[PDB]
Amino acid sequence: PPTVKILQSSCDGGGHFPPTIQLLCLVSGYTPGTIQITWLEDGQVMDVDLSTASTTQLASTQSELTLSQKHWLSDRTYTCQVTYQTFEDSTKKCADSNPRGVSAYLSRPSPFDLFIRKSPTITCLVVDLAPSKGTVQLTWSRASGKPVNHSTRKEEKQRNGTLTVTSTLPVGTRDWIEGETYQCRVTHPHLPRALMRSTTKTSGPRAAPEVYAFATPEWPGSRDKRTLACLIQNFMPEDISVQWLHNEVQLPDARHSTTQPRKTKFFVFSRLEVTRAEWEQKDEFICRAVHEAASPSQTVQRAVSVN
Amino acid sequence: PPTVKILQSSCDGGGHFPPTIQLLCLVYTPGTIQITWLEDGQVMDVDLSTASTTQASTQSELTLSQKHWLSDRTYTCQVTYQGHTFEDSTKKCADSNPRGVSAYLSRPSPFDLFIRKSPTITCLVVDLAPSKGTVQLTWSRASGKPVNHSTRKEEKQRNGTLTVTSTLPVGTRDWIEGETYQCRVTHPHLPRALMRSTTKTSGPRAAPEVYAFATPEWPGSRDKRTLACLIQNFMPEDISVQWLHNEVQLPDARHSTTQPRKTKGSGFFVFSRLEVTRAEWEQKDEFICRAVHEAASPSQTVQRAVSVN
Amino acid sequence: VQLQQSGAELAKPGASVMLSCKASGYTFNGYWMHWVKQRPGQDLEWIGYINPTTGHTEYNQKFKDKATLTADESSNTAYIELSSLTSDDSAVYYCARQEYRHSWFAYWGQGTLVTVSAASTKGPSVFPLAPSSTAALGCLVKDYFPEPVTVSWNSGALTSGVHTFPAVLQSSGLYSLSSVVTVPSSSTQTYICNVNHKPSNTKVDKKA
Amino acid sequence: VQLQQSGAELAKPGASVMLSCKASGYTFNGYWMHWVKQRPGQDLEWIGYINPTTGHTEYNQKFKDKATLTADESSNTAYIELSSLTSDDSAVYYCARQEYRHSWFAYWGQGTLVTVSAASTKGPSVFPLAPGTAALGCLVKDYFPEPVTVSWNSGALTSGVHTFPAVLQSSGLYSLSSVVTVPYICNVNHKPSNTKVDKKAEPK
Amino acid sequence: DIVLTQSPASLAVSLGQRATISCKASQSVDYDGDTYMNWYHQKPGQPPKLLIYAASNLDSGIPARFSGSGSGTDFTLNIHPVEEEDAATYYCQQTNEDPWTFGGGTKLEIKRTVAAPSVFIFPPSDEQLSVVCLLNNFYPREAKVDNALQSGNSQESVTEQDSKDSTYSLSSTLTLSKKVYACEVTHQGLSSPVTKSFNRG
Amino acid sequence: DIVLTQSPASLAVSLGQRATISCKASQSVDYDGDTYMNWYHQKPGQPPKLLIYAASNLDSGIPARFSGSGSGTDFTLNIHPVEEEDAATYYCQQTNEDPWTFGGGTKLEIKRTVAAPSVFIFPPEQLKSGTASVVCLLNNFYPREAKVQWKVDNALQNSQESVTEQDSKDSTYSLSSTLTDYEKHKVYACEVTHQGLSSPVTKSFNRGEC
Ligand SMILES: *[C@@H]1O[C@H](CO)[C@@H](O[C@@H]2O[C@H](CO)[C@@H](O[C@@H]3O[C@H](CO[C@H]4O[C@H](CO)[C@@H](O)[C@H](O[C@H]5O[C@H](CO)[C@@H](O)[C@H](O)[C@@H]5O)[C@@H]4O)[C@@H](O)[C@H](O[C@H]4O[C@H](CO)[C@@H](O)[C@H](O)[C@@H]4O[C@H]4O[C@H](CO)[C@@H](O)[C@H](O)[C@@H]4O)[C@@H]3O)[C@H](O)[C@H]2NC(C)=O)[C@H](O)[C@H]1NC(C)=O
Ligand SMILES: *[C@@H]1O[C@H](CO)[C@@H](O[C@@H]2O[C@H](CO)[C@@H](O[C@@H]3O[C@H](CO[C@H]4O[C@H](CO)[C@@H](O)[C@H](O)[C@@H]4O)[C@@H](O)[C@H](O[C@H]4O[C@H](CO)[C@@H](O)[C@H](O)[C@@H]4O[C@H]4O[C@H](CO)[C@@H](O)[C@H](O)[C@@H]4O)[C@@H]3O)[C@H](O)[C@H]2NC(C)=O)[C@H](O)[C@H]1NC(C)=O
Repeated sequence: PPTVKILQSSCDGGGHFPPTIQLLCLVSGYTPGTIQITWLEDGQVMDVDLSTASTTQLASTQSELTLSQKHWLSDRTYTCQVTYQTFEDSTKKCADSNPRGVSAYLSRPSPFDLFIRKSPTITCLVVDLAPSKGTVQLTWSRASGKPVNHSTRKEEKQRNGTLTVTSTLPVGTRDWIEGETYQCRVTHPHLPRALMRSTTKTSGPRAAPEVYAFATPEWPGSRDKRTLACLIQNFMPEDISVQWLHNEVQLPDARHSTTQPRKTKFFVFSRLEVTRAEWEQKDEFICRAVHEAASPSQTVQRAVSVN
Repeated sequence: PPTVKILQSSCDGGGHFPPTIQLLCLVYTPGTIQITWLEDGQVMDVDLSTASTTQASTQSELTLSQKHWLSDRTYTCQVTYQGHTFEDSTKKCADSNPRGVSAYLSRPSPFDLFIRKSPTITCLVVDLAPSKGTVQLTWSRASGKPVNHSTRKEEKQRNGTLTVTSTLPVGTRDWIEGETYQCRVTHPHLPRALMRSTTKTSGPRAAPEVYAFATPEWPGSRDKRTLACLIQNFMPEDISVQWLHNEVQLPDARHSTTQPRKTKGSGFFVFSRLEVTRAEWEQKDEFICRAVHEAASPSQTVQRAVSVN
Repeated sequence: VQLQQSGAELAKPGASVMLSCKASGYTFNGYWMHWVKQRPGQDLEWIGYINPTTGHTEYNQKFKDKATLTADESSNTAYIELSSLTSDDSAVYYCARQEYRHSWFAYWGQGTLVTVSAASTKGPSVFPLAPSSTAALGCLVKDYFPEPVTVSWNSGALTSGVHTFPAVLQSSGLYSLSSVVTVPSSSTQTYICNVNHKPSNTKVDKKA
Repeated sequence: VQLQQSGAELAKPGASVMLSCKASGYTFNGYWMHWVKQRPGQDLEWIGYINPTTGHTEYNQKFKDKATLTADESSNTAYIELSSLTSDDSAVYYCARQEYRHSWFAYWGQGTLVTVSAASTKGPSVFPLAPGTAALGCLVKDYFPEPVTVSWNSGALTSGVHTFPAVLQSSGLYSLSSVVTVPYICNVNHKPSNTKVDKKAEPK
Repeated sequence: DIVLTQSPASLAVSLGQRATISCKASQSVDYDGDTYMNWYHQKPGQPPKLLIYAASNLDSGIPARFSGSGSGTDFTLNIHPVEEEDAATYYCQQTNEDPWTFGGGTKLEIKRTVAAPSVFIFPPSDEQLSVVCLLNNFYPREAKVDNALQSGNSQESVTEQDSKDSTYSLSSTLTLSKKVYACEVTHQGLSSPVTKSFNRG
Repeated sequence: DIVLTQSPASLAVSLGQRATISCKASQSVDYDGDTYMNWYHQKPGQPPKLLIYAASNLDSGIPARFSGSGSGTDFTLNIHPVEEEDAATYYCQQTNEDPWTFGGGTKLEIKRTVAAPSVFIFPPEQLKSGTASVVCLLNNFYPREAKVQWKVDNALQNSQESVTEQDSKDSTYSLSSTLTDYEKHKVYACEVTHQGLSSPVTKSFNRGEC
């Protein structure tokens, strides 16, 4: 009865990995006889050109598998197969004790793109990804299996030396409203276990939003510009799109600063600042809200003036 | 001239560790030789190792508990051969993308330093494992003077993480004088200590502005009304907001306030929301939205009142 | 990653009992281990947890005076000491374990059934059942206290088609349990049931 | 851990060249390769970056028509091609790499000296300098394009050696000289001309 | 003290049909935008095992027939298609804030084609000197167990719904402290009641 | 595009004092509690080297004299005390918003004691090339300011000069001068006047003398 044990190369005094990792398989304490040594990478055979064996006689035998750093750190599984007249010992890259892990988010279409523009889209997002693990795929599938249109895929280098993959999926206008659930599948070879996330239209009550617009009084030294504020509260659920309109046209997101929905004892605050020439042209600004429970056409707004 | 290299125990097929970790040190011209193990410099009990020599071939196997091997301790195989010493070291293989520690030290709230005149600082540590609950953080003052006694408490979070928070009281005169306080965190799992320092904000200081509003009567809320308050154009970001009704202060859990964020030009801004009741305004139709700030004048307090009708 | 608890236990009213829960293996990051009480056929009630690394504890408002959690880090073991034992304390007690960065439970224990009464610890009575003619033979466990009793067929050799009935309380305040197993009509071999009563430390076996 | 760039270049106005950058070791988490342009005596300019693992590219708006990055992770080699070259495009090109969880260049390249000129390569002429401590030197004049390097005995004489920056002669060629103080052999190497000339320092 | 109230408390679904269980809460089980709602099921004699965590996430090694949806105050668990091994009691749990609390439980019954019991009478053992009438693998649980029709001299015991046969079993103990013994059985699947009789020897 | 500006453009610090350089940007390179400003420095011919990152952190293997500070738009680097090998060009860098950009650069000269140049002269064997050249060398002198004049028949007249960088060990500069009709004149000389010389020194030679 042979005994199989595997040793490996020790890391550097500062924990660094050497250029080559060496898996030493020790098979000792077996009755002398015919014996075969084969190495297996993730179940399949590795060729013997990367191994050397030494036999002495009880009876003990050693074989040294020579791998590269890209191999051993590829999160694969290696097994020392000893065929003695089948005994085997396995080893993989020592996993992290406190791994950061991957996080992924899948949001829902904006009510503006779902009702006004009538071109709703959902988006799948993966953040905090290394340079490698940068081809991590994001494939789409539905709960019913019905066909999905083509999906976009973009990557953006962040400030903290990370990478964020984004995938946007358009959905049918009528199909998303009835109650389909869409899935995002995230997989990369370094990533061992597949990550799965899904989304659907919110299943709760529906309450229309309350819109209130106000203007800040003339503060000392602030005559060339004025601050406008809009308060929207008590709407269900948290899906909402807040916009500002001047001269019967919409303004970009950069002009205003809008908060995230927090639960009411939901409410949001937005802050748009105008210039002196802004209210001179048209002294009226529309704080438009797009919500599913609003009427007549999923839109409720109120105006505000400087004077 | 001897040659020395170390081999460790391989991990499980699922990347897991064995209960123990064994390190074999392999050692030339025959003569006098002896092997010694060192744990981060300190010598270990020779009873922990089992030596073997074949004429030559000499080796020694040291078995470690997974607790200390994963504690990132460095182990040295010290071999003295017929004269001088020769040393090889080894530590646990570094993780690819570790999480590390996360620590935060906060400045005293202006309501405590200016209105109550008893400021307090805090050393906050976020997101760590349960076994790192014994992580003792130690306070220290840069001036060398001894620190007062602090408070420690651990908290079990939603996401299955732990949070050890340590609040430190400070002397009013000492803080404004431009002192720097440091929080020192220690744990056996971390071979090095983590430190972070905080001090008073020095720079341009601007006065905050308050605008209060009362929402009109909405048809579906006969007995309730919402009150809003906007604070803006103040430097720096340290501030504290309170609501007042009938000459008493409402609790912080009564109003939903946001965190400061910078304006498109000069200053920051904060929104605040307050839901009062019909009986609240019938007793006294007056609600004050006060704020404490460094550059707030005159007594670091500024407020305005609002009525619902 | 397995949790094993103490066996069955019996206690007198007003006494105290301590139940153990040991975790197999060494987990580096740490873990909270809770305890869950399940009254006979009623809701699952949450008691509290403890972090053995530091000993910090949080109890429920109901069990704050009835339960006391203790733990030792070196042996991966936790304890729950129940004081002022009453008939309301006659229930099943599980030790569940929450892992690091989990908003749920990951591993459960087998459970420690506690019977709080003044009756005496009594060994069971095993009487076979005679097969007269798909053949059927059974075993009868009579007059034992407290519950439960561990029954095994052929020392674990035959497990398919076996029915171990729940215990029923006899008129004299004693328990009665029955177990049967169906075999082909030829039946050729032997069928033996092994009974074990953990509280009284008695083990018997009878043949069909 | 270090990086290796390509050799010096000589290009005609309006053509295109290819520059490389070789990274040592292996990093399983990956890296980003950047390119930084610098004229001798000017501020550093950021051309752009490219992720070799995926090939994604982002360019400085001022370089989108002139530079296009390429990389091959199979050999840890990074490339860059410059189109429509002018006299203002001639400079030295560093390759720096940004590591994972980093916001700073951790390893820099040796630098590739690129000169945009219509003239062809011209080889140097090495002459010695014949003269308590005395001195001995060697003069390498009239060469093009930059640069040409010199050494003393391939490490035989290291201390006391002073080689001045190249001086552009009025004829259009460069000129430089190296000296050494002793109380020796000059190793002049000019890669663009594929000429290696040795010169000994002895009176004559 | 968030309380969970799941409905219904007991239901029966045909094999291959769709099972639906609701779990209502007194407070939002959501925090930080995330839902802290879990789903377990409890086999007889065993502790519960996690089926779905965070409402809409399945645990490692759970079949694809289980799907959970909802947030806030109303939650739902769906099983499609139902198999014979799902016979257990389902409990919903919230981890939003201490103390963690479970629902009242929902016992799911697997409906199938009706089956008749195999009746057998066992005379008492001579070692005591206790009649046993066994009904094995029948469905449903509705069953009625010296030619003297009696009452009060026997006890009953029933097993759980089997995890692979989805059938019940019953045990009856007719006691006789120290000549003709028999057992009558009537069932819905049987056409007429049958009797197993044995000798006084 | 963010624009960074350093000050000053050059400075001279002696051994024992602290050097200080500041760098201001067009935007706050802060973001979500992090600061993205770095400090490089390069010596002649070599690639740059990182000294301080994240505005206040030191790199691996950097002496404790180099330290940084600042936040938002003002950042400051100190060298205390300065050593002899610190003469280089120092840059600030922002890594918050694309495109990445650098500061102008600040050259560092090492203030040391006065040193007079050792004068040597070298005549043109190489005369067979068709044209002659005379080179006069000034090795290891401080400061950089020095004058060299050519005397043809004891008269001044086509010359180009080069100056090496300030050495890291000797902390001194060196100067070369190439003086390119040769046989039609008799005596050549190299006139060098320097602040380290009490009297102007001149080395001379006659053609083909020996
Ligand atoms: C290194 O730097 C990079 C910088 O790129 C960091 O990467 C960021 O990481 C954070 C968190 O790790 C990511 O935030 C997540 O974003 C999700 C998507 O939101 C996006 O869309 C909204 C529109 O709906 C945009 O408005 C956002 O951007 C702008 O808005 C924010 C304010 O919110 C501003 O501050 C920004 O400056 C932008 O101007 C986003 O681009 C988001 O869904 C997700 O939120 C979940 O978690 C929070 C709690 O943190 C919950 O409150 C929330 O409800 C979400 O939780 C669930 O519930 C919702 C219900 O609607 C579901 O829909 C969700 O899917 C989820 O299941 C989170 O906030 C950020 O996107 C990412 N940046 C990029 C560019 O990808 C790295 O973290 C950093 N590394 C380290 C170590 O710090
Ligand atoms: C599992 O879930 C838990 C909670 O359930 C979660 O813990 C939380 O982690 C976050 C992030 O680590 C913590 O947020 C930090 O909180 C500190 C303390 O804020 C206090 O004070 C403010 C205002 O006075 C209060 O509103 C607040 O409630 C606290 O009482 C903040 O200071 C941190 O802000 C820093 O980052 C911001 C954005 O990046 C900056 O805008 C801000 O200025 C801070 O910047 C840093 O640098 C400054 C530079 O000078 C420095 O001066 C600052 O002091 C600061 O250090 C940050 O928002 C939160 O407190 C944790 N909550 C608990 C209960 O522990 C875990 O993270 C989560 N785990 C996982 C894996 O997700």
